[PDB]
Amino acid sequence: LVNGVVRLLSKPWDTITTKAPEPPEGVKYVLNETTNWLWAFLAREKRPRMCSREEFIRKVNSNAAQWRSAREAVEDPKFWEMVDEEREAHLRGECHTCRAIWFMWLGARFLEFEALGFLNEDHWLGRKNSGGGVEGLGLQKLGYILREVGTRPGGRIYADDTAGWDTRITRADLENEAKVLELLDGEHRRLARAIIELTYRSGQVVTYALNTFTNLAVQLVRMMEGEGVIGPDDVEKLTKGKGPKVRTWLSENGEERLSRMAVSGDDCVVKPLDDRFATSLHFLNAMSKVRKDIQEWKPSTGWYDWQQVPFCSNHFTELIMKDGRTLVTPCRGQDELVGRARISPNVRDTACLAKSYAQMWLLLYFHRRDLRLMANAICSAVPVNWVPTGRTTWSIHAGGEWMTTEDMLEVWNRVWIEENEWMEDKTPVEKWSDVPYSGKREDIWCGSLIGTRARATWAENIQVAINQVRSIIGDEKYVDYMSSLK
Ligand SMILES: [Ca+2]
Ligand SMILES: [Zn+2]
Ligand SMILES: [Zn+2]
Repeated sequence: LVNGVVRLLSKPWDTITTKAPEPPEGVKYVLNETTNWLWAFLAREKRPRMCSREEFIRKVNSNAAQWRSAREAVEDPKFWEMVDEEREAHLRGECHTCRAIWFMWLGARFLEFEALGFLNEDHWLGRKNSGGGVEGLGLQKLGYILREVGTRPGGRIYADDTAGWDTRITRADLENEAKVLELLDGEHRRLARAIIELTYRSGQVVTYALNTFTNLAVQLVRMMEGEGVIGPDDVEKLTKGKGPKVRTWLSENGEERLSRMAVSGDDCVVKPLDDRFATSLHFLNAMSKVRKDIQEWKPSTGWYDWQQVPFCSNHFTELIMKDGRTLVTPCRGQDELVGRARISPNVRDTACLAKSYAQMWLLLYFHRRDLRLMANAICSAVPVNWVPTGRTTWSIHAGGEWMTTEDMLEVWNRVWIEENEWMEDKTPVEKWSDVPYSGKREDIWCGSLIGTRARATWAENIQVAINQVRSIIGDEKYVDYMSSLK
């Protein structure tokens, strides 16, 4: 279905549209070392813990992306009676779950959160703990990280994708992930072991942590090869004496090297010491981590400008505000931005989903002329008192600040200035007119319709369109935000 709100307020946009082989002995050895070093590094400060039923109820109630039959199920105590029976089933080491098909699916989601949730809840893949990870950072934060990684001297910036990542995960990758168990004791260990020994037959949040983990490991190996610690001769069997060299390199260099990566699941950006990384393909290919859209043995190509590197479906740009201060903001093609908002998965939400998109754009894509205007139109056409609901966060696991009834300039201020640790001057912005746009020709390159007549005619007749949507949804309180523009 189409969102009839995002649709009607965008007239100009109407007429647009059996593998992974197990690794060889040498590759298996270096990956073992690497993943041993990396678990130890991730465990150096934090202590694993079990997550409570109270934390789960709380994580279900908040914006976690039939989200609400889960909220009803949790308040049902007969759900927890079942969870108690299956938890007991698997402190033994047995498992048979994982109208009551909904309890069984959700229960499994709790048991897994209880046993392995600490990874995400205590931010084991947050940048501070993992060096190369970015867990918990929204799109306001990521481009600043790309600009740090990009700041490190060396080669080009590489951002290669694995071709179908999830199908390239090997039993060796699974074994290295399962070393988390060694970190745990007692009841926790047994509960986690029941979870893990289920893959062998997660849980998108556990999956994300484990994907990030493994990709971090993969990138460290590729870097090791790039730097000539290992090579083509070590693939089948590691040459004598190189074992200790690999451990020494992990030990003295692992942490600096991690700070030259931004890794989010299967997505990564690496700035190596030099461009030997481009031909460093022997361990990568032997790990089954074959790059997407390029012949197996053809050197990688990277970027010079951190501002054109794609990461998490976006590139990132420096923006200079009227007061001379510089933001770093996400940007992506605008057709895909509107296209997604036009998609509906009930008039209340759709209107409430349309409003989350709008408010998302005002937070993240305010620098795009058409999205600022289109966002204010939506916010003008949807009742002020309607809470934004629905999914707008698409496969990035952090964000959601736009899911408020609070004034969006207030939240813009809190995220871009107050809570921006790359904003030295904390003086607030008082008007939307002082919140910067892209350059005009940049806006156009990323799909702006500005300068065309189809959008000329929408921009000037916008109030007619807003009024039309006010009619359909009906007799409600509406505020006019169109005067924040100009
Ligand atoms: Ca990528
Ligand atoms: Zn079970
Ligand atoms: Zn752009």
